[PDB]
Amino acid sequence: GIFANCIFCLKVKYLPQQQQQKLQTDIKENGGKFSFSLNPQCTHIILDNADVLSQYQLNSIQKNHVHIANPDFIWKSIREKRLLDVKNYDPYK
Repeated sequence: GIFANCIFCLKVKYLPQQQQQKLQTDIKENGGKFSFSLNPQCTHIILDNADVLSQYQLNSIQKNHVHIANPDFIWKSIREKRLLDVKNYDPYK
């Protein structure tokens, strides 16, 4: 699937539960994995609008080359059946 070899840290606790679950199944059904914790194996971190990252988390992200993206990155990649340009979905741009 389009998310093969992607490991997403999910920080989307302010989304409705149905959307959180749909994010998870969209990721799993398309070859990806997710965790709720940020670690060096994460390739991506998905961040809803209301969630924030500490300086520690930002330092880890930079160190491990983690891509910061909003939920639209997942939604739109699924909709277009193609992994999109994650750089177009960076809230911390």
